[PDB]
Amino acid sequence: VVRCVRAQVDLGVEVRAARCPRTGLWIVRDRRGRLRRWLSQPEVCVLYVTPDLDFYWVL
Amino acid sequence: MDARAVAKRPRDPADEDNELVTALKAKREVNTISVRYLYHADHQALTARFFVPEGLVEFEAQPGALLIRMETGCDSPRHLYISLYLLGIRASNVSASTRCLLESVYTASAARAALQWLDLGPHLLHRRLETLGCVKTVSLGITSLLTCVMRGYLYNTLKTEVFALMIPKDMYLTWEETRGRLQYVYLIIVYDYDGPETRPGIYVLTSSIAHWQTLVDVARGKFARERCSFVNRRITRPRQIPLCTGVIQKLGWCLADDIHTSFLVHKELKLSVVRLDNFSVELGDFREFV
Amino acid sequence: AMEANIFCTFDHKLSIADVGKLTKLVAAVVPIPQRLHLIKHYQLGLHQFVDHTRGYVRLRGLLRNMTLTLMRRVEGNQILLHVPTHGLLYTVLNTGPVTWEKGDALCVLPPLFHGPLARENLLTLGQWELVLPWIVPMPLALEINQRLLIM
Amino acid sequence: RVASGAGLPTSRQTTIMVTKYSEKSPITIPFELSAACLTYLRETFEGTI
Repeated sequence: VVRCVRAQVDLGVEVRAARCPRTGLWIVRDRRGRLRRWLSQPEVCVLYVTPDLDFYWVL
Repeated sequence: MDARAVAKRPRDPADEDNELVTALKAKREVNTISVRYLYHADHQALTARFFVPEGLVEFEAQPGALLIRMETGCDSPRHLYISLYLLGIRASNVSASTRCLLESVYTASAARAALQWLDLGPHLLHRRLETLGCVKTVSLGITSLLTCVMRGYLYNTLKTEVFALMIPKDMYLTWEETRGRLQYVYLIIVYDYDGPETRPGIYVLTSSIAHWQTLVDVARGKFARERCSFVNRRITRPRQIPLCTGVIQKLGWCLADDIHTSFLVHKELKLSVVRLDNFSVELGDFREFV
Repeated sequence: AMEANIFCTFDHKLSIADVGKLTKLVAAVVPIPQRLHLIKHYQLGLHQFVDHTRGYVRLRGLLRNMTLTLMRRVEGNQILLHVPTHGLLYTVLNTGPVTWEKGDALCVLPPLFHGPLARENLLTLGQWELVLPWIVPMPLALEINQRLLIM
Repeated sequence: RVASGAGLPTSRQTTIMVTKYSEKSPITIPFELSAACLTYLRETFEGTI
């Protein structure tokens, strides 16, 4: 999780991932179960990596 | 015709003897058959009797459970009499832990055949299924001979004790925080028109609403996501024919105070249920709503 | 101890063969335009509504509001009819062309087979021909309605 | 039992109890009566022959 307005990146993010029933898009959540809400913040950016070593980079 | 006979009081049926009693008394014989009190004479609950194979009658030995006939285009075994729990196996509404629970009891050659016949054809379930009511007595033979009721209360013979209606917790559904003095119980099969699965949701609605428009308004209000999925499948997939996103029919009416949580046991397997003690069946056809 | 019934009479003469034909239809459905008590035979069934120009749809529209009844017994004096009521069971003949099964939802339909036939030769008087409506399972009735509309 | 000889493992005084159950097999017969004999069993009209 790279945060540009504070110039702080993040290295270790554990995140749960799932698919929506209505559409094939992804939904990310906390390892407790809380919905991850950083995607609304425009200044931040994120990189996701999967256990089968796929790769996403989401602005 | 006479004013004595017209203003005569109506005859008590329990005071007058049977036709067989006066028939034996006229010619004045005696038979070893006791005949002076016919059983089931004061039975308003019109019942029916159904043969069904052994593979479907588990979780049915306890009295009180729904019974649904299906149609199948194969000729000889064409109509299976499926219980409600085997129907709930197929449904996407039920929790997966309880699903793996009650699938583990229904391991039979007839049950899996009914499960294949459920999802094999192109028809949806509401055009395929047809209720019969609730069951009161079992036969537990090599083939089972159940006794279901069409209309009326659920009771043992001689009316010694009333029979309750059982429903699993996941199919149970209320839409109000408090209940009225009377409440009807319905059946809801709502269709998720999703791409990967078309497995429906099975529900019962213990609601105090009798009018169909004031029922279907709350039905649309609670199931707006399903109609949105319907119209999303309408706009995304052209030249498909979706219909009846939910269906609704009347099953009966309860006392609104005996509704409580109990459990069914079949082969030491607990299955928690909502139980309705003093309940009378009242069937109706499958109305629908989109 | 009698029951509330409908006493229908016949103004034509009746043969013993026609009485034996009529006693085959004991548990048969008969529509009646208004539930009177002493009705003639001219309002049993649908021969009042047989028309050359009219069709199936007006027969269905009339049959939606007809008073359906059942026969009880046939006599040389008169004929007994029984009005049913909701929430009671009755024996009913399968005069329709399709066999039934248990628990099937049934409904009443106007007869597709019309006029003179080898099956419509029931109680046929001079100006009168007793016709009976069909008792069909519900999805076949829906199929017949859809197919007749699209035809 | 029976008393044993020398150097042999003898018997011990034992009892045995055993139950036995009843088995039910109900039998039934249906028989029909028409509506005609029902409406003619306790009903007379005009007193005719």
